[PDB]
Amino acid sequence: KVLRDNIQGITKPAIRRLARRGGVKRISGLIYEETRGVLKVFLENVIRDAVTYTEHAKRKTVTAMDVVYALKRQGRTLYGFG
Amino acid sequence: KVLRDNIQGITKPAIRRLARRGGVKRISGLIYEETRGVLKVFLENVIRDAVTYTEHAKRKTVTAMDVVYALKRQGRTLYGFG
Amino acid sequence: TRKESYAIYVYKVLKQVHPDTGISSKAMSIMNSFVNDVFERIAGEASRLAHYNKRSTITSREIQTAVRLLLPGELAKHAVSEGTKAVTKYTSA
Amino acid sequence: TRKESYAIYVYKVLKQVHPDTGISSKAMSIMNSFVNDVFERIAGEASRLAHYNKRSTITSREIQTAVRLLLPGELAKHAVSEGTKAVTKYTSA
Amino acid sequence: AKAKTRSSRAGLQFPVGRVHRLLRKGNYAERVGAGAPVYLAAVLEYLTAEILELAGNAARDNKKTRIIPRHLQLAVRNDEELNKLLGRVTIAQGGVLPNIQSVLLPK
Amino acid sequence: KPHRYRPGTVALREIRRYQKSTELLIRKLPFQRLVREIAQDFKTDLRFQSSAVMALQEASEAYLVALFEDTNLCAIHAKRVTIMPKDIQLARRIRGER
Amino acid sequence: KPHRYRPGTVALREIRRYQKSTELLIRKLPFQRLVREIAQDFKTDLRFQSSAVMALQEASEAYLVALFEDTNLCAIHAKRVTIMPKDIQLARRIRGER
DNA sequence: ATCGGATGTATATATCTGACACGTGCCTGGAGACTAGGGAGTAATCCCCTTGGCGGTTAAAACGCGGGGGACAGCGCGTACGTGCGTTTAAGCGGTGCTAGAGCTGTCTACGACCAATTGAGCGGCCTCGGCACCGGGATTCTCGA
DNA sequence: TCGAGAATCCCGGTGCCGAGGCCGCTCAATTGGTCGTAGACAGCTCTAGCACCGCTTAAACGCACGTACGCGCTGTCCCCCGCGTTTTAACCGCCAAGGGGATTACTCCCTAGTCTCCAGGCACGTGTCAGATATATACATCCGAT
Repeated sequence: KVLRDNIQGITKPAIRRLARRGGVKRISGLIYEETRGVLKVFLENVIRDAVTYTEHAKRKTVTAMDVVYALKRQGRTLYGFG
Repeated sequence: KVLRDNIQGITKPAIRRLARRGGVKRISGLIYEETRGVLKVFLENVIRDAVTYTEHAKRKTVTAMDVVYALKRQGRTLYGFG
Repeated sequence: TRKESYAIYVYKVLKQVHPDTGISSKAMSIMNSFVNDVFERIAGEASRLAHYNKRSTITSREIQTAVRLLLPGELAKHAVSEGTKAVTKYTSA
Repeated sequence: TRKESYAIYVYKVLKQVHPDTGISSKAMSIMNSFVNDVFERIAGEASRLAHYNKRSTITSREIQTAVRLLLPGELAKHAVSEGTKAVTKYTSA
Repeated sequence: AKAKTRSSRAGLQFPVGRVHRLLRKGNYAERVGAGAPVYLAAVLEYLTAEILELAGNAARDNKKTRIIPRHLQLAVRNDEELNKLLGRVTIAQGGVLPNIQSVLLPK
Repeated sequence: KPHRYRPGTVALREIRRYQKSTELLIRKLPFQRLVREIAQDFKTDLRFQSSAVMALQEASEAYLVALFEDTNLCAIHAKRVTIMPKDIQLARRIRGER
Repeated sequence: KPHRYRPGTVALREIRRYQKSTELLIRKLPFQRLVREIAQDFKTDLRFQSSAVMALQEASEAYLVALFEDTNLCAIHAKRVTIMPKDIQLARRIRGER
């Protein structure tokens, strides 16, 4: 089960929904994929670092506390998950 | 010996020198004092926090390691002072 | 497996401030995580300072200093007062 | 007062990489401060992960994992390989 | 052998004994100040009081008995001091406070 | 005669209700599939908590709306209501993301 | 006839030599007086290390040239060579300094 | 600038409920009591960095002074983007079922902890001298009017 | 656009002190036992994840299309760059006082560590209403004709 191309699984309607939440009126097309890239790049770090935790955790499943400590180490800490 | 108004002791030539170092060509006047303010505000924190260290240090003179740990706590760490 | 928390304490102080207002478990665990984070903040900061003082003991003065480092202005002030109150109330034990 | 540093080992590894080079004592102090920074970084991260693992023993696996968490890409890879080779050498006797 | 917890001795809620054990197991200092747990827990009590109070303010502002994390986000975004305290912090189910820029409105 | 609201107006109300709403704006399964796809890059066949992935998506979307927000702000400084990729790039640049 | 270089050109060379140079660009004593003035606000009659204040001024000027740098960048995105205060303000805004 | 119509949104209502407030029995961390050491606190001493001032210099700052250069305002157009309506589509509920792997307990053991005895790697301190910083001068190259 | 001129690059020479090398002089590193214990590991659960599959549908993609902001261009103003001059105070060098910083030596208050006991906390059941949801309704607001 080898996955691929779920990045475009991000719908442009979803992107513009997030933008409207951010309070944006007019948007260009060139953004979305660009956006996506950033998205990827962003998560590009955390999961790895997260599984890095799981790396040292010696476990096969990945937990929330992983990304908790990541965002912490990434200076983007989050609440509500222990 | 009560001090005052050394903020304007920052010369506009000094400000534009720093700007040229930052690679800036054309500048407006409205910046400098504004700049100064920011400057103040910026240092506004560290010294206090620094002397806060000195606060717990129970000492009358203020040391570099104070601002070292401040910039560290301010996430702007610096090297070359122990 | 016993998992400690502070939902009891957060609910206590909720009632102490708002006996009427309720609470959600999601926001409850949010509160818990948050207080854990800020407690680790103050712990690391005070330990760092004491290490700078090279003092193997961690006392309340460290706590006051480091929370002053932590809190934006007046909060800390307010904060330290009650803290002092606390230790006074506890030193007067 | 006996103060400890690393500038001697700085000069050593310099000659190991550049025998015909001098340094400003200023730069040496800067580099030593950098040494201290990376050391405290890696140590804190290792202690924190061990706390997550509830471990009271910080070992080389923790070291490697925390470096990987900190260093990027080939920096981390080379550092991991180097630490591995060195601990292998030390364990060989 | 009369018993009285240090929290009652401070007339507060946060468990001084529990937090003391926690900091002990936290490996920050060899010895500890016995009143430091009291002090810190009092600080926690205070700050928690303020944040939950603002949360409840938003909640009954929305006729909501049980507080929702959205109330929490709004509270932490309204107060300058607390927002500064938790600027780079994120909140689950937080959302964004109401904010429309000037030029966004049509003329 | 058919009526059509002026441009932005509908999107304006969308902005208003989205600042009103708080829940996610991303479909769960696509995000999850993307996460697992990213995961197999570093190691294959790794499991996850639904809570974990919910945290991932929430924190992401938070970072994303923050990026959209300050890029909106920059575009204000760009005196445009349309967004430009360079705005996002330079925003990351100021965000130290370059 | 007197010669005058075109605008910016001299300032351009100044930029070039300043990126060439590395030393401070602030007079020591004024900065020190400012620091002590700020200090007496929180507590009066406090002493300092020359090393300490040298660190203060260096770190400041570093933050300052960084601010000037990315504000220059923003002004590029503002398509102007002149700087505007709003550029600095919004830069701090993106720098989370608001 | 107004009115009319469309539409979208705030409200009351009803009920459903499942989180949720509430109460339990049982567990162990917290309290209570006792012992030691030794980190911390105090004090006298030294040093010595700092903070203060004084005089001469000029590079630097203040200030002025055109003036070309661009900030900016406006103005045409057009392409790209909101929108509302089509279309089709995976998203979500939900419920099933297996187990891989977390997640727990019970060993037992290697492994630092720790202390004690030993000391040479390292660090403060002392020459020393050579890249390096400064300077002056000559040659090179950018730039602004042809 | 080929020169004039100007800022610069480079070259040789001067003098210097930091970079460095070496020297006394430890205490902190090593070595070696010794011990209680962190966890390594085995070996159990069970459950949460993982995938399956169906059913409904809100949602997503694309279309057409108006349209309106982005963009590109022009002319203006003013204004900040560049240079010239005049003023000054940073700097720099030196001196001096003391006040704090650091040090060491005592001294002992407080905390770590131990042991006892139990009571507040925690997992776990248990009714139960805050509010989720849906519906019809009444109010607000845009958009186009007037």
